[PDB]
Amino acid sequence: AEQLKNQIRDARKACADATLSQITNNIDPVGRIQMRTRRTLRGHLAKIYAMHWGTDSRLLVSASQDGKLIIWDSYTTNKVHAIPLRSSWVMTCAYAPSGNYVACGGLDNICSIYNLKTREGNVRVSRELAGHTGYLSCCRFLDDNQIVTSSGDTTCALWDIETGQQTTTFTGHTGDVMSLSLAPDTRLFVSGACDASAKLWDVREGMCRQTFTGHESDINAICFFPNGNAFATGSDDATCRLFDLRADQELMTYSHDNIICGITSVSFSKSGRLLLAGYDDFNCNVWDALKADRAGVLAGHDNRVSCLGVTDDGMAVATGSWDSFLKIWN
Amino acid sequence: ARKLVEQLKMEANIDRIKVSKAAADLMAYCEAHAKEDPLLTPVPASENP
Amino acid sequence: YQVVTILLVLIICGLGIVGNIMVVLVVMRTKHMRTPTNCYLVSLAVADLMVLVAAGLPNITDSIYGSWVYGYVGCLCITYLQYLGINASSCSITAFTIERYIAICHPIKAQFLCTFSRAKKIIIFVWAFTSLYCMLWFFLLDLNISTYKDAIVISCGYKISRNYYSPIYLMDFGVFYVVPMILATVLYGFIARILFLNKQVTKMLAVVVILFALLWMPYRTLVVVNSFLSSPFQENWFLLFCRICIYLNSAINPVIYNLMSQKFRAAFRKL
Amino acid sequence: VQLVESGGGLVQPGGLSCSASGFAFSSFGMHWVRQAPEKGLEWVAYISSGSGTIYYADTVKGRFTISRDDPKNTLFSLRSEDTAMYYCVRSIYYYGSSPFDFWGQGTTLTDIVMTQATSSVPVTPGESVSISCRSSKSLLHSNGNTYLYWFLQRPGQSPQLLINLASGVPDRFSGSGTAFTLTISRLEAEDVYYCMQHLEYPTFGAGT
Amino acid sequence: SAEDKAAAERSKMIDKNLREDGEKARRTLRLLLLGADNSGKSTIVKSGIFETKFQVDKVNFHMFDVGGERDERRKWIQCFNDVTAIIFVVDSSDYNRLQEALNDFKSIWNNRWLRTISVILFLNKQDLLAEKVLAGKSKIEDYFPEFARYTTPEDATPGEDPRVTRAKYFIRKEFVDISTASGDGRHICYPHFTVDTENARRIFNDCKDIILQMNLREYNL
Repeated sequence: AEQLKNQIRDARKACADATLSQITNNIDPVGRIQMRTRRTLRGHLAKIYAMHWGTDSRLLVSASQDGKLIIWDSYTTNKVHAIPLRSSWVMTCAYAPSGNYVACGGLDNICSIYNLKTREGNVRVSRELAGHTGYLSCCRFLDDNQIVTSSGDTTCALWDIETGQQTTTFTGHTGDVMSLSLAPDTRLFVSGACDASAKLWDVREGMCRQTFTGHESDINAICFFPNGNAFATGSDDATCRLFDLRADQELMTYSHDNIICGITSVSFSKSGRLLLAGYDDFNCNVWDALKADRAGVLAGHDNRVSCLGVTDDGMAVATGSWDSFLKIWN
Repeated sequence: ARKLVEQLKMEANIDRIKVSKAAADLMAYCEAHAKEDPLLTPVPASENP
Repeated sequence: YQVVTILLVLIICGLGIVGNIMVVLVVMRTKHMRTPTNCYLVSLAVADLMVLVAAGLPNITDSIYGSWVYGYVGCLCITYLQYLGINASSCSITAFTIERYIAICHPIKAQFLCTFSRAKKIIIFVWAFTSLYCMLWFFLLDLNISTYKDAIVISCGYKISRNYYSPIYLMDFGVFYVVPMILATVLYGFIARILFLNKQVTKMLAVVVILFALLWMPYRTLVVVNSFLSSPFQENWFLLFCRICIYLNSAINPVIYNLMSQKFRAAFRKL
Repeated sequence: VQLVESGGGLVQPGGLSCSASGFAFSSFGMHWVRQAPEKGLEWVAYISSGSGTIYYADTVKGRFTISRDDPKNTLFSLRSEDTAMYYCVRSIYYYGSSPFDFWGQGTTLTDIVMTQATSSVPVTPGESVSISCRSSKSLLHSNGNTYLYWFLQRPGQSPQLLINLASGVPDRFSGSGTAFTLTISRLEAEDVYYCMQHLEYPTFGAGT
Repeated sequence: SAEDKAAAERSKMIDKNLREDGEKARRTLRLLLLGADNSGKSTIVKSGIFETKFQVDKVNFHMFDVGGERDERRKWIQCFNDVTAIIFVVDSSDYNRLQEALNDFKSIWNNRWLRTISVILFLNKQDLLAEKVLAGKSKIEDYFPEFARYTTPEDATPGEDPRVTRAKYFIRKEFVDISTASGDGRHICYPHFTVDTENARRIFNDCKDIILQMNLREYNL
């Protein structure tokens, strides 16, 4: 069946009989927002690879390459906790929706999980999760006992935290999976990879449900749309694609002429009408997620921007970057 | 490639939604929850930090 | 002697004024310019601007009117902006040389010491060490009025009359001319000792030990011999030459330290 | 996190330490709270994280002192009001914290005003044990968080915390600006209630 | 409020105990060891980021031998562009490997994040290519066809045999030719020839010239 894939993929292309940005081109766009730096969270020293927000929309963690996981206050610019790491080649970080747990993880093939609310006044390492053989690249949190890690041995996983070992492993990836996003609809997640595909996996079932190819080059940014029915992919060739889980084709790909370099992070506002993407041109960019125009540029950084996140209500947006400064807009 | 060739069609039974229906369905998350997003609109400055 | 020299300050102090504004609109405008070497070169850009406009204009109005136009409104304030514009555009040079010496002849040890939090510490240390020095130009400076046939000399004048006003210049000769030009000789020969041993930029580096010790040569000597010679030299033939050599000196400092580099040229070529 | 203080000896008022054990006091506040043999609670002192944000009682400003030996996680001129039993407070603040919670075993040697709301009620189980409270000013800041601190105690023992809803305490314990009520139901055994505020260094308004 | 005023001697007290920690992550120099197979890169100086540290003239170095799934090196290489030098070790051995292990040096040189950091070429086991050619059975002209067409220029190595030094300097010139083709002056290669104990100091006085060629561009000389 070497040629069997060319018949289903050509038939599924017929189910996608249009694009996105022609029906929403006539609607009222964003225009030009200048989400200026309300606060500016200074204190990291090396570059910054990942931040994750809080559930209360006022705390956030951030992961840096000096071996620090700093828990911030979005309101008073306050170092709530600064968690010293052991493996400082950190490429990802996460925050539990209970607000009790954070988890780091990077090139040392390991996901360490940290407990926030404790007695004896600390943030302790709860469950260090070995079991990967490649560089860990995106950890998330579905529950205080469910973490979905993506790694550099081409394997997505799923773990029982209290036990200490995996419950599932999600294979089917040629290149390394770089970035993962859990869904609001709690039974699915998605992960893009270096082989320009993005295998929609399944939390409850076990096997990777759908596939999503379409980039010219590798992929390093995944985020769910907040309805859980779509998601946007940020690649390393200045193409920021969006898809749909039950359509499997390209929803829209936000591209401009002046961007030639990689798109390190992708996030979404609470409306699902602000696609925020962090590029290698030493500055962010606000895309309107429907009409796909440059409707805002969050140029405040001097080096490449690697992370992004909108709150659980849409109020603020923090961006870290390699300038060691994480800058919350409003 | 033997187990992979039996896996390209073992999960290829996805019921497809049209993207034009989805381009009205993705806007259903935008025409609803519109004003509750502080960044799509010029939100006020009373309780906004 | 006075007809063409009115447009001679206005060509060399006006082009240095647009030269130093091209320095600070390259440092403060581009993203990756967060270097220590862009800090001493703004501590030299505006310090040369305090003589490219605060010393080029009081000699510009001196041509059209032989007396001081500003009177006491300016000749106590703008003369403070001619002993700080001189002594800080000649002491950032002392600051930038010891940066350029440690960066080359000890380049590992200057990957760690020299950072943006240390360059901002030394330029603020050196304006405050010299603003609190140049407050001495309030106590020994007052107006003066005299007259002659084709002269009514109300200029930005003086005080105790150059017999007791000497050590404002003899110490200034050994701090802002002797120090930044024998440390540009000892600590640029060491770059020549290393680059030519391991090198084609040593021509541009041999210029500025000559070019900065040649232009502060006659003026720091003139204000040292005017404190030494009773009824001193005050003619527009020679003493205007001791000011033209100053206004072009602070006009070519945007050319040396920011146009003779690969970094700031590509930074200029971005915008 | 088991805390403990030092007892102290009976000395005339005008003629202490909380050597707590086995936790991180270098990231916690370190209070003192006096409790009278006849009346009840009153605030005493403070030391924050970092050597020195020290407050003092208005009747003890210059009296016995407070400290924090943050390496060892330890701690090192009275009156009739200062002839009370001192009991310590563990607390630390961040945007989501539940401060004031753990109390030492302190029965030691011998102001924005707030209401009391019938300070003498005996034990009636089974039904709602709803106590109201009020303060002389609006506790609610512009952020939107009412900073009320409603405490508990035990007969012959150390205090604890009930109100939001702190930790280490049971579940059955449970408002507006300038006036707020609680809805506690289904009272059980091992039950000296309190309600305080901490918007400034003055202090609960009563002594129940 | 006094709660939030006590929630602000966190951020002024974390930085007292964090910026004093982040001033140790910039006093040591970073290297990146990168050798393919049977190259002896574990034996040049002496869980998946096996990293060693060594100090010479009181300058602590810190190289990161990264054991990955394959030699793609595409996406974990972005973490190492704050690094002074990529120490590249490759052996004096079979010539079907050295046409792929020199197509290794060409994907490290023409990279994107590595367009500023200058690679060190650290050729190991110098006394095992003579023993491959003193036996004479090594068909060096077979794999490398243009080897016999040229010969050695002056300044040869003092066991000063010309038939091996014609080959010793051939592979070095084969890699400098892929170095200086498209290098743009920002980064240059630094070849060597060693299993000897002259290995550590030859990275010390060579990363200096990687630094000194930045302070000839950073300090406007």
